[PDB]
Amino acid sequence: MVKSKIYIDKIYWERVQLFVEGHSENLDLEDSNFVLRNLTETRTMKANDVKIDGNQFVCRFNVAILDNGYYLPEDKYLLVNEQELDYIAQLNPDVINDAYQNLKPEQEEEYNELETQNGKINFLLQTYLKEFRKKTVYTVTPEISSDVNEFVLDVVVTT
Repeated sequence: MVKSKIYIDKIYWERVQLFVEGHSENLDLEDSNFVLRNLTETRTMKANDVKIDGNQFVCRFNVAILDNGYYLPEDKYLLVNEQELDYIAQLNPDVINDAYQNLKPEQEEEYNELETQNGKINFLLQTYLKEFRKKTVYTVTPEISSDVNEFVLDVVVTT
């Protein structure tokens, strides 16, 4: 009934392993290839593992080694299923709700002063930020990139 689509249902980390759970609508995943692709499409990194159960998928990316034993480079990445077409993963609203349900008290107090839909969405996605310290700080934060109108992972490296 709906156009072929890929959705992200949940994002979480097990230390340096990034997991993305989701599902497709009107799209067989049997010959799918899930990748992170940067905004300019000059770099594509395949998932280290993909498990498919019917229309459900779970992707694992070992972010510490995706670049030939080094960490995923600083960039903005889309999650793409590369089949007959390239299907860019869409965020399921569940991800937004889960962020809201897990706000901490100080976060909740700041969130409650927000007045715009876009501000609320941006705030909630930013609570997913994951930071590694090795002093180099490596942060991975999801967002809706307004320019290309897509969910992305923003990877930023700081000293």
